[PDB]
Amino acid sequence: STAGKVIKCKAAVLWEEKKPFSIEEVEVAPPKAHEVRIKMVATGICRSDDHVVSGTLVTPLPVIAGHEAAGIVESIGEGVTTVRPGDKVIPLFTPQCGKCRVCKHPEGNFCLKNDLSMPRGTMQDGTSRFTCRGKPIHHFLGTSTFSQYTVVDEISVAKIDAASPLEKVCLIGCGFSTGYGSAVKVAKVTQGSTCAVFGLGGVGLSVIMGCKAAGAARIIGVDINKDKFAKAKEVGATECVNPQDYKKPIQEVLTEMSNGGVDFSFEVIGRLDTMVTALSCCQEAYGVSVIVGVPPDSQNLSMNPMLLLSGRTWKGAIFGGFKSKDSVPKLVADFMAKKFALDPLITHVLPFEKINEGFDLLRSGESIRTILTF
Amino acid sequence: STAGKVIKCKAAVLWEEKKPFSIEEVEVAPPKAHEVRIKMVATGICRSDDHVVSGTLVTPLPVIAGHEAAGIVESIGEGVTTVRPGDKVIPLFTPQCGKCRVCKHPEGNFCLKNDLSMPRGTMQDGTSRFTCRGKPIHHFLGTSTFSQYTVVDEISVAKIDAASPLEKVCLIGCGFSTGYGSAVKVAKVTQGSTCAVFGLGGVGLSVIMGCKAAGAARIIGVDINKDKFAKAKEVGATECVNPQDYKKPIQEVLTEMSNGGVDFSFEVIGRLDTMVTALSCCQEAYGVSVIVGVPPDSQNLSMNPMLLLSGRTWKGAIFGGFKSKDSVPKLVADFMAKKFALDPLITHVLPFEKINEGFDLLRSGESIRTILTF
Ligand SMILES: NC(=O)C1=CN([C@@H]2O[C@H](COP(=O)(O)OP(=O)(O)OC[C@H]3O[C@@H](n4cnc5c(N)ncnc54)[C@H](O)[C@@H]3O)[C@@H](O)[C@H]2O)C=CC1
Ligand SMILES: NC(=O)C1=CN([C@@H]2O[C@H](COP(=O)(O)OP(=O)(O)OC[C@H]3O[C@@H](n4cnc5c(N)ncnc54)[C@H](O)[C@@H]3O)[C@@H](O)[C@H]2O)C=CC1
Ligand SMILES: Cc1ccc(CO)cc1
Ligand SMILES: Cc1ccc(CO)cc1
Ligand SMILES: [Zn+2]
Ligand SMILES: [Zn+2]
Ligand SMILES: [Zn+2]
Ligand SMILES: [Zn+2]
Repeated sequence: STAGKVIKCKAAVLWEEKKPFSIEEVEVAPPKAHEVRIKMVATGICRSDDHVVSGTLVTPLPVIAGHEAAGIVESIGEGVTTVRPGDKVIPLFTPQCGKCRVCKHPEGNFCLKNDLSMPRGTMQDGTSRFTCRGKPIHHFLGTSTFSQYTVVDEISVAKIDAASPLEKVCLIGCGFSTGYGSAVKVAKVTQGSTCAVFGLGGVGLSVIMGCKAAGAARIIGVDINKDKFAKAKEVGATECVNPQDYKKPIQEVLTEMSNGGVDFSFEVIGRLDTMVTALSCCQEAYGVSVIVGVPPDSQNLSMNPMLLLSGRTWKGAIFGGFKSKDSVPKLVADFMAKKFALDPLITHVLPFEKINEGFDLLRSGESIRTILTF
Repeated sequence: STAGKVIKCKAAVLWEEKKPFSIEEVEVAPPKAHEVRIKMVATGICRSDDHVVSGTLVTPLPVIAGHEAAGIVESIGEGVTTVRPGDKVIPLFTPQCGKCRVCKHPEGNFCLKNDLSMPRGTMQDGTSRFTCRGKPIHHFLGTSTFSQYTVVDEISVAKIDAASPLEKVCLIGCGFSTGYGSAVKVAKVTQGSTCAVFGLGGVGLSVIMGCKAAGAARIIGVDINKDKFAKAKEVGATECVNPQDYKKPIQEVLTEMSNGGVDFSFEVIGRLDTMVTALSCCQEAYGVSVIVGVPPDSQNLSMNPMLLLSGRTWKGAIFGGFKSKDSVPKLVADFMAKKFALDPLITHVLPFEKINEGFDLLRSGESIRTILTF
């Protein structure tokens, strides 16, 4: 009944940095060729959405943010082949065009059609499908999931299991798949190893889950907020350390605890200092350190390259290293088969209209993931 | 006949930074338990020896430098089981104790008994075997090969093929093995890949040899000294570029030449700027960059961690990642079986007492490796 029509709906518009979202009426254009219009069912609040509000992550404003979500296809544009109206879908903040040199590489997942390197905040055709107060509103990572309806390019959506519980599997759209893959795919954590995970929010907890699945013997969670430790242990942390409790720098503490450095370290915060600390705490000859945290816009870190010359490996990754459109349906199939759990990441559930309370819960330290329901 | 006796011989002593080597009469103590005294046959001049003169590489002075060598065991201390008098041997500037967590790890080669991380310039027991007019002279990297005789710890020497030509296989003690391993073991260059090699000295030429052996399709050599290009192309470079020829940064030139970044890059100079340039020029989703060059003492580089979050891998290694005592004999056996060539690296052969002429040749840019012969 809305097919081929402009939809008027509620969305959370960010007009300026460091301001609350404005819940207001937007107009959502119908999909053009190779585009898909999705009725949102559930969206998580990721720290990367908050980085947009803070200006730590730069993307054009005004914007509809939100990138961790699940919904049901309302309609398809001409030429769409991979989803149909009524399908359950997760939007892909990292697309999979299937055509570019990265998509064709066996170990690449950062498709060259992404809007993350040089954000334009548009559809692939350089235009917006959102109007508010008669003005065009930017898209966010090709997703924009803080709206009752969104329009995505076909390369930025995956069809999932028709019986999927969308109020859980939204997390497969970002935080779970990012942390889990950071361990199983990017670091390739080995059986019997010692891991260190810096940051025990939803992504860091998912890194722990992946380290445990990979059979790590020791998983040391590190967080300045000791209220994060109990859940970190529930999902597999063998020990938790608060840097604030020690006189020595934490890389020194972790190097001692692991009898000369950890096998695998993960930076899951987004601070330059912890990126260098996490590198430093992995064993100097054969340690691996993964950057998962999104750093503050345009800022460089400083480091001593003797950290690498001894033998360390340093790497980072988007979305866990997963090829998004191949991986997300498989991840949902595994979730349905109970190969991993998402409920440990969900601490709060709120209606969409309470999005600003959801951001307050994240900022205060109280939540892991809040799931917003439409 | 000299077993158990002090040996009076000539060595090249570095008394002061930025001064010529001084040929001195030194006394070489007989080897103590688990020590081996070696008569030198040939030693290469590596840019790392020059980094001691320049103060780039800090080690206690006065010192007998030299680390890339081959010779014949003159005598063994109590308990030595791995070499006998008369054996051909290569000193190992990276030891292999076989007992530390690194030596037991399948990948690691930076044995914890090394004198590279915080140089002391001694034997394992904390003393020196060298005196000059009553004054103790420091060891360098547990090798000290700029001497007619040296004493090394048993963990810092490998027995090699009795038939091997010492005037060639001395390069297995450092520059050949470093560059070749960096490519074949550390980076794991793949068939049909595009590689970029920064620095076309003996170590960079050995990285090109390794890239070619691994079946790279394109090997781009980068050097500010265009006299290095002919020999780079002889050992497998498909193209050479001089950053001084271009009115834009070489990382942009190489990204354009490689249609959006190279598979594998190697920094084989020892400059912080080229370390970052080399990382940048590898493809942002799946590229790998290896630091080989020794950085200037205590200096940090600056870099944008978004270079790694996209998917790059950054690593470094000592001695090409080879477990020294295991690998050296097998590299020499491979040379004897014509699996690789060393003559392309050797531009000059001088007697030992002409060491300062050999360093002048390196500094002028004329030579790749000068071999000093005894
Ligand atoms: N690479 C990617 O594809 C993805 C990256 N990210 C990023 O991952 C990071 C984590 O995201 P969430 O888990 O949602 O965030 P979060 O804010 O829930 O978790 C971060 C944790 O770090 C802790 N923390 C803050 N400063 C600390 C310090 N100095 N030392 C130790 N712990 C510290 C906090 O107390 C918090 O528990 C963020 O930077 C986010 O932007 C999120 C998902 C995808
Ligand atoms: N990681 C390890 O185990 C080892 C490290 N090293 C290091 O590897 C490096 C190379 O050693 P060699 O091959 O013996 O030295 P080399 O001096 O023969 O070769 C270096 C080359 O870099 C080029 N160069 C200098 N500045 C440049 C610039 N700005 N841009 C591009 N090219 C530049 C020079 O013209 C020269 O050909 C040194 O830093 C040495 O200390 C050497 C062997 C062991
Ligand atoms: C660079 C970057 C931006 C946003 C996200 C989504 O969490 C990931 C990575
Ligand atoms: C750090 C370092 C010092 C010396 C050598 C020998 O070429 C390699 C690496
Ligand atoms: Zn693609
Ligand atoms: Zn996210
Ligand atoms: Zn060397
Ligand atoms: Zn060892």
